[PDB]
Amino acid sequence: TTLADVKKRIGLKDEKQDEQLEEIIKSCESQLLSMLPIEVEQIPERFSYMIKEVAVKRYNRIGAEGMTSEAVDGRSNAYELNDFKEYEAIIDNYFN
Amino acid sequence: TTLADVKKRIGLKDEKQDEQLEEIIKSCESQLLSMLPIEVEQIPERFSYMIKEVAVKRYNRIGAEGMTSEAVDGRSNAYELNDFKEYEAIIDNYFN
Amino acid sequence: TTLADVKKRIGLKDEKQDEQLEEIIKSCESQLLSMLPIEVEQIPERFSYMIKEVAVKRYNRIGAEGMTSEAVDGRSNAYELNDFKEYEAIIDNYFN
Amino acid sequence: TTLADVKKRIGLKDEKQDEQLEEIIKSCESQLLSMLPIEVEQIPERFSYMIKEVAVKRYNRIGAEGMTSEAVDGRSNAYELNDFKEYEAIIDNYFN
Amino acid sequence: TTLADVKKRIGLKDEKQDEQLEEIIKSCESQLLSMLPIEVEQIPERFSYMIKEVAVKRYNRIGAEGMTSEAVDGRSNAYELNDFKEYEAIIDNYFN
Amino acid sequence: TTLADVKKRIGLKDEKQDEQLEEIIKSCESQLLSMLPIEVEQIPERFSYMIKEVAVKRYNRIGAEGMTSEAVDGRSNAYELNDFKEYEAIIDNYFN
Amino acid sequence: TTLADVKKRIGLKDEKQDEQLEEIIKSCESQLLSMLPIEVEQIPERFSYMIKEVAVKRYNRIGAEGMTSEAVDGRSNAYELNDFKEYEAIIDNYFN
Amino acid sequence: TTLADVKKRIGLKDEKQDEQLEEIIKSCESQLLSMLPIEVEQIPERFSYMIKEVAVKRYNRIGAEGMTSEAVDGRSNAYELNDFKEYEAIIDNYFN
Amino acid sequence: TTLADVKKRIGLKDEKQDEQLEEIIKSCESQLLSMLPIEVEQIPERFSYMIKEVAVKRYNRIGAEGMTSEAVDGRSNAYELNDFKEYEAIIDNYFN
Amino acid sequence: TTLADVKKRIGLKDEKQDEQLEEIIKSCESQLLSMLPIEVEQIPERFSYMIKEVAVKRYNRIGAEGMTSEAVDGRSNAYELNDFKEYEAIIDNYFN
Amino acid sequence: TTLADVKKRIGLKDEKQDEQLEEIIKSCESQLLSMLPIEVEQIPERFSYMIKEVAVKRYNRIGAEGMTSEAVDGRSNAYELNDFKEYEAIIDNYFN
Amino acid sequence: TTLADVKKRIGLKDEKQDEQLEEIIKSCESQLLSMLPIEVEQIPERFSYMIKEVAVKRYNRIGAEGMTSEAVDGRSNAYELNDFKEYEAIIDNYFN
Amino acid sequence: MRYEDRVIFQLEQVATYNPKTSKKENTLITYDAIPCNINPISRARKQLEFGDVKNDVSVLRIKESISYPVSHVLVNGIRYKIVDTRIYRHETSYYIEEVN
Amino acid sequence: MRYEDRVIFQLEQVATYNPKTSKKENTLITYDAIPCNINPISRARKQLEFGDVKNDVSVLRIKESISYPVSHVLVNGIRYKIVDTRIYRHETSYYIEEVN
Amino acid sequence: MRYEDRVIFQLEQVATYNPKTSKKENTLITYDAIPCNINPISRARKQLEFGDVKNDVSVLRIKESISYPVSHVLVNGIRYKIVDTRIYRHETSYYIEEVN
Amino acid sequence: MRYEDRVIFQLEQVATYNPKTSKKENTLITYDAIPCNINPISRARKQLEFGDVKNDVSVLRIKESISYPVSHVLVNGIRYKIVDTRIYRHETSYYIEEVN
Amino acid sequence: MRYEDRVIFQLEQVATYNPKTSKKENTLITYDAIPCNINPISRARKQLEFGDVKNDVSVLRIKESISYPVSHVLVNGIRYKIVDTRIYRHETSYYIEEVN
Amino acid sequence: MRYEDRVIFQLEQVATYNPKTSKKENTLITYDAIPCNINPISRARKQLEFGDVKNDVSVLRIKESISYPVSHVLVNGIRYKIVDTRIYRHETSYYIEEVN
Amino acid sequence: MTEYKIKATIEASVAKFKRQIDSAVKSVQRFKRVADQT
Amino acid sequence: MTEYKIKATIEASVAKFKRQIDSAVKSVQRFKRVADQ
Amino acid sequence: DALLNQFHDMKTNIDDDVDDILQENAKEYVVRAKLKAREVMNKGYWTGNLSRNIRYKKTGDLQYTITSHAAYSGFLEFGTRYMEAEPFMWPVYEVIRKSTVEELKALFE
Repeated sequence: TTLADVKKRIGLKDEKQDEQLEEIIKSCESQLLSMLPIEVEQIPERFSYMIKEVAVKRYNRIGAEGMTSEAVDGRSNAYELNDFKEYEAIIDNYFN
Repeated sequence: TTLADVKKRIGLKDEKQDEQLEEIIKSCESQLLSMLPIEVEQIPERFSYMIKEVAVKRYNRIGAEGMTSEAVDGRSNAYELNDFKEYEAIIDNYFN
Repeated sequence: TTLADVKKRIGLKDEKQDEQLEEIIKSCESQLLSMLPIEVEQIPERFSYMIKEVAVKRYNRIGAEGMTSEAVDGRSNAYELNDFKEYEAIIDNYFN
Repeated sequence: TTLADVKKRIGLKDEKQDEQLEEIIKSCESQLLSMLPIEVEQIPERFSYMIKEVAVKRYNRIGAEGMTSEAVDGRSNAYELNDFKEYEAIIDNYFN
Repeated sequence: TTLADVKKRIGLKDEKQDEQLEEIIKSCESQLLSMLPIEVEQIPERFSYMIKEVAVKRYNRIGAEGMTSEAVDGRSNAYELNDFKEYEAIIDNYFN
Repeated sequence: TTLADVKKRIGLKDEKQDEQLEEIIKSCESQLLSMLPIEVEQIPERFSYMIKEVAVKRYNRIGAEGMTSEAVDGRSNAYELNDFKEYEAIIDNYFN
Repeated sequence: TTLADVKKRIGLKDEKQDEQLEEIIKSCESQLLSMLPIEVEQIPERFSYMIKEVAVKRYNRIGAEGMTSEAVDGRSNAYELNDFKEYEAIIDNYFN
Repeated sequence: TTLADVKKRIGLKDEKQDEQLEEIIKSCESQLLSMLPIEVEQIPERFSYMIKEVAVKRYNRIGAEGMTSEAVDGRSNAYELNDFKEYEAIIDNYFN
Repeated sequence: TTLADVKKRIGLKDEKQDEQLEEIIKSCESQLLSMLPIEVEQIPERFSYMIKEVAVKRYNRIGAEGMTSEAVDGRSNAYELNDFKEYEAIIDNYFN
Repeated sequence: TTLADVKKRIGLKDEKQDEQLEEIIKSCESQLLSMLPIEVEQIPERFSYMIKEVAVKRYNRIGAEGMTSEAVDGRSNAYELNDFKEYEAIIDNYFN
Repeated sequence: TTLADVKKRIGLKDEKQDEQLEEIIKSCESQLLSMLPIEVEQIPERFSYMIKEVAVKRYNRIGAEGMTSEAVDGRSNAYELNDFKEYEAIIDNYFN
Repeated sequence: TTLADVKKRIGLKDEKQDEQLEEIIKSCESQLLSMLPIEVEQIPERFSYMIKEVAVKRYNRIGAEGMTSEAVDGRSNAYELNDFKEYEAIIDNYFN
Repeated sequence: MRYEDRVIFQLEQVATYNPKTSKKENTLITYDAIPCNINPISRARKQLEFGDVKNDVSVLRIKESISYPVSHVLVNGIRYKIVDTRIYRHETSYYIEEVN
Repeated sequence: MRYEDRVIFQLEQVATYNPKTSKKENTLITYDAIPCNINPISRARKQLEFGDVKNDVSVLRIKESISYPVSHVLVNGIRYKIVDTRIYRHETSYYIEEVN
Repeated sequence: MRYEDRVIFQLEQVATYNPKTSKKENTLITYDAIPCNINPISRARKQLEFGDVKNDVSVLRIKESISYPVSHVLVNGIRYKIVDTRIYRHETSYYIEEVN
Repeated sequence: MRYEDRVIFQLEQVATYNPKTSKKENTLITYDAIPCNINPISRARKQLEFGDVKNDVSVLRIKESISYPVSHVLVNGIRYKIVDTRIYRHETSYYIEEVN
Repeated sequence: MRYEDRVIFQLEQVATYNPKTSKKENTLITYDAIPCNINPISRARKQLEFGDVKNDVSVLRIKESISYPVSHVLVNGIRYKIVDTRIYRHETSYYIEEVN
Repeated sequence: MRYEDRVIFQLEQVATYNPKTSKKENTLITYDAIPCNINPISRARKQLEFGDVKNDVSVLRIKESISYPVSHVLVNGIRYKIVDTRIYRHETSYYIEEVN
Repeated sequence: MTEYKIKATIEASVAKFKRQIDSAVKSVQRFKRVADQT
Repeated sequence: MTEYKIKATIEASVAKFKRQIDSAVKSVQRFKRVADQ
Repeated sequence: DALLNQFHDMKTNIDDDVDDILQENAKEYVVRAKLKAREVMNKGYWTGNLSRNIRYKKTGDLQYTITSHAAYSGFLEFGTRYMEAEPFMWPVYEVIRKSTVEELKALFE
């Protein structure tokens, strides 16, 4: 995806986090392209939104990439077990 | 869908969040169109409401995309595991 | 349904929420008409009350459409897993 | 049923809520008539009490239709999963 | 049953709740007569005590007919899942 | 049984509650006589104690007949699910 | 058993509870004699201790004969599910 | 056993409780002798220790015979389900 | 074992608990010699350490021989379900 | 990977922790190279992102490697079972 | 093992507890030598570390041998069920 | 491994814990060499990182080698069930 | 809720002081008894300036609500002042304290 | 949240005291009613220097947020002063106390 | 409840002060002992104006209820003033404090 | 943590009082904005000697840590004094209170 | 309970003040040591009128009970005053505070 | 417990006041650094008579125990007074407060 | 199982205020005794 | 057993009040001297 | 002139004023915790036995201790190896601290 399309959803309006979001998006693209069959060279645009959605999930998770729960001075988060879990049922169902 | 019908349902009369809602709707449309049979180039109008419903779910989840629960100093949310789970069954039953 | 019949049950006596209830009712009608067999063009009046009942459930859930629980300053709610769950046993049993 | 017998059971001697109770009763009658065999055009008088019983259940649930629990300062409720669950078995056993 | 026999067990000594107890007893009789086989026209006196016992259970439950639990200013109640549950094993075992 | 032997066991030396205990005992006798084989017109004296035991259970349960649990200001009770559960097995084993 | 042998174990040294303990012991004897095979006319002395042990259990349970749990002004008790449970394994194993 | 060896193990050097301990020991002996094969008129000396061990268990349980848990204002006990459970297996394995 | 070898591990350096430890050790020896096959006349030295280890377990458990957990004025303990459990897997594996 | 890309993702702009991150990355590379088929001498570039992702997980886990949870004075972490669990499936599916 | 290597691992530089540690080590050696095949007169040097590891476990468990948990003034321990369980599998796999 | 490579990851910069870390590393090397097949004389360098990683796990766990939970004045730790469990699968999958 | 006990509501209607006679005689309106639910009776030591008294601080519950003004209740033969009233949808809950 | 109840917001706008007339007459701005959610009514005893009054300390909840300044609310026919306002992302929560 | 312990109830009946003799000699009515259940004995330091004393605050429980007026209990050889009595349906619970 | 909000840190540098001019003019150093996470805005009634003010007690969170001295923060257009700062391994947490 | 530690009980027996010699010399009775269980040693700052002292507030537990009067304990080389003693059926529990 | 941080213990040895020179110069004994575990650093506002200071209240943990007397610790470059020390079987735990 | 109960405690100290009040009292009694000779 | 605590310690700054009343005493005594001497 | 009476009364009575405010806040702590438990413990297994077992006692002079007596309650307050935390006494600590301090201030303002 563009960075701007992720940037819009999470409501950001400045440059101060671009270097993280760039690496997050680049990681999501690498992972999704790892899940497709070996012959697939590119994520088909049919799935491009996944790269955005997980990029937002990871943006929220930042500073908690391994953690199931996170409490910091009364702020408490609990995290979904697997970012791509919903999409495995789409990817597999599409190629098979 | 239009934006204006999601806007009407969530009762949001200003324009301060159209940039986010347009991305959310674009995402929900893309995902639903991913769940259809591979041949199907267009979302059946029979299902046009699902885009709106999930968009509202996602609007509520803003800031908790990857988080199963979220709490701070008197305010707590806990979220269901999969936005489309109710509709995976309907889409299946319609095509089978 | 009419809007007025939902309006009566939830005890409303003014116009200030009509634009939400209209979209809620319109969504419930679309969903129920998605659950019936493909040849069915209209919700049969035998089932019309379902559209009302779920329209009330969703009216309560407003602002919590994806959430299993919602706590706000000592008010707290927990929500049923699926609005149409009771009626699946009637709809299926009726057509089959 | 009459309204007056639901009214008598719940001990409600004024008229401030007849607009709601008449809709509740109309709803319970429609649902029970939906649970009967397809041929059966009329609710058997053997079952006429179910309408009253569920109407009282629903009277209590006013403001908690979709909610498995509600809590507020000093007061909280928890609700059973399905108003007609006790009677699905009786209706079955009577027709089979 | 007579009303007086229920009245005696719950220890009441005045008239101020007769119109509720009458409808409760009338509902219990209708339900039990729904559970017997279709050819049975009357509850046999062998079972008459059931109508009393459930009439007391429901008297306690008054104002909670659908609720698993009820907490009101430090007074907390939790209710049996089904009023006739014990007696299903007697009724069925008697006719079959 | 006599009343006086239940009275002796529960240590209740006054007469303030004989109206309730006589109904409780009459109820327990009717239920036990319902659990016997259909032919058996009389409670075997081998079982005459069960009437007393369950009556004491029920005496304790006064005000909690329909309730699995009761709580207030540091008093609390939790009730077993079925008064005759212990004895259903003995009555069975005796007749089989 | 004698009353005195129960009296000794629970450490009582006065007459003020004899009329309860007498009825408790008489109930335990009737119960145990209900558990033995139909041809058995008396509890064999081999088992006489059971009547004592259960009589002590019941003495502690007094005022809680139906209750799983009992809290009174900071004093809290939770009760075993069946007085004779251990001894069923002995009785059955002895006759069979 | 002697009393004096249970006395020594529990470290109880006065005589204030011999009346209770003698009943407890007489009870444990009777129960163990009930668990042996029907022919066996005497407790094998191989098992003579079990009488002592269970007697100490029961000494600790004084006042909680029928109670799985017992608590007051910061003193709390919870008890194992069956004194002889450990030894049922040993007695079995020895005779089989 | 010697008493001294148990005494050393639990760190005791005086005589004030010998009469308890002697009886504990004597009980552990009797039990372990109960677990071996009938032909075995003595605990083989290969297993002698077990008598020590359990003698320490029981020294800790003193005053709680039947109890799953124990709280006394802010000090809490919870106890393993069976002292010899680990060693059953060694004893059986050795003889069979 | 480079160090600099893990550095960029975790937003760590100083150099105070390069000594730790270089060891973490060297560890993740070695483990991933251990999970490949025995013949495979080089990590496929398709998987080069996993090293980075797990390195960030491990960076967050510094001081909690052996621990399922960590807490002090309202700072709390809970950690997932296995850093590579998400990727064991992908590596398998790629080679099978 | 030597004592001195257990001593080094647990960082214990004085001599105040050698009397306990020598008994602990003697116990661990005896137990491991009990877990070996019956023929095996000597602990294989491949396993010599287990003696040390379990000894440190036991050193930490001093005063909690039989206890699953131990707490006072907010100091709390909870202990694993079996010291050797990790190594029972290795000893098995080595001899089989 | 070298000690220095473990030292670097846990961020240590002085000599004050070398005698513990040396023994920890020596224990991990012995255990891992116990998990490999009997014919294997040395840990293959392919696995050398495991010795480092587990040496860190144990470093954190120091003073809690047998404990599942550990609270000390508001500092609360809870530990993984088995240090090697992740690597068990790699080791087995590599040799078989 | 079991609504077994019967409560009598009262309104003590405050009169305006009469300086010609140095009286301000109130008047009690008293209503028909209502079915209610009430906590078990306490009889706590309360320690006033003149000494000990047996106080009772309690809560009382009624189904739906009453049309009419109230200020005191009489139940179990004890008279209480209402000190809070809490108005749920289908239920009314009154905090009450004995007078004296 | 069920947003059933209707609340009227108000701003009581503080005037400058006028020493020529000894008056500081405030003025009330009052807004169109908004759908809100509110706790059940309490009527606690509050004990002022001049005596008892029926107070009500409560919380009121509205979806999203309002553009305009406020200071008091009128709801259920009771007028409250806002004493806290807490601003979540999609929801606003007002702690309110009755005046008098 | 195990009702093992035996309690003796008492009523200390307050006499009217006699100014001719400067005496107000009370009289004790004392009742037959009742089976009860009681908390373990405490012996807390209580710190009065004249110094330390061994105080005992405790709770005592009896099945059903007693017909007759009471004010003190004697049990375990300690005499207590009753400071609260709590009246459940089938059970009575007395909060008691040692005198001295 | 979602670190969405932007905070501006400040140091108000305390000057020495100048008795020749009756001034002790401080100076503000102000830093570039940092991504942070912050609690929802409160506007509690705080009741000072001169009257009511809208106070805000809050917590703010940033990843890793900042090299430089700070004393106040400006965020959401509210200026706060830092009253505690709590230094975790990979995160810093500041307790902040509005000034005024 | 592990009853590892050994406690020495004491009774400090209070003598009557002798005005001819201005002395009230108490005498200590001291008993044989008993196996007990005791909390870990604290050494809290206690802040008396003359300054800081290292105080220790603790609990000590013994199986069954002792026949004889006591007032102080000596254990771990610290002397404590008994400030509460609680008497369970099979166990006695003493709350103790260091003197000084 | 991860014992990563290094603590330096100190004893500040109190000298006797010298009235001929008006000095009571203490002396510090200072020990070799020990591996310890410590809470994250706080820097709370503490509000002394002369004004605000950055205080730090904390807990520090060490394995087994130390032979020698101590009174203060220096760690993370902050000096603390020990205000409680808690002596478990295999572990010692010190409550510490920054000075100033 | 294990008895993992939780506590919260509220407690107060008055003894310093007690002594400060005694100090003020005796200072005013000093004024009383000099006013009596005046 | 985790324990949360709230402590309240109560103060009065009587060192000002003492100085005030002592200043009053010392001021009154001047009158007594002026009267008698 | 009679000011000694005011100081004497302060010395005599303020002990009970502090004890009363402590008792009132202790009761309120239990009430609020009993509500907060059901406010968050709604994953659906509720018997409420926890809320039946929140209590308090006057454990010392001017000292009240609240206690959750249900054995598993720590696992709910702090979470576990398998559960997220659902803290219920901590949120009440944040309330009753403020009420206690401001009411003790109001005793002396």
